[PDB]
Amino acid sequence: DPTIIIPKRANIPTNDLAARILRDVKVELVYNNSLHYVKIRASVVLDR
Amino acid sequence: DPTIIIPKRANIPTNDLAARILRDVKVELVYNNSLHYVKIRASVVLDRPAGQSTNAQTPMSSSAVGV
Repeated sequence: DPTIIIPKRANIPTNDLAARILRDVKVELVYNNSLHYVKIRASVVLDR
Repeated sequence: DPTIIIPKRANIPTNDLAARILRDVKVELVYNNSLHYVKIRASVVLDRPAGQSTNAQTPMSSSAVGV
């Protein structure tokens, strides 16, 4: 599942507040991979 | 407090008794003054003022060295 995290006012350095900038927001994603190759393997064993 | 002073018969000149007039009654008062002008010194803080002094003693009202 995607996740999102935001910093609270108690962590923003006073330098940013003077410049009015919010940084360090983070997001997470996972990509859906396609298929490119397939390799079968088998063995015809006979009962005894 | 307002004061009122009245003289004494022994302190009145003989001339005034003939004229039948009293003098030298004195009164004092204090007036109360209204307000006409006012001044203000506002201030504005922009971001996170620095931490204040941690002193927790009663402020001494005078310097020890005066002699």
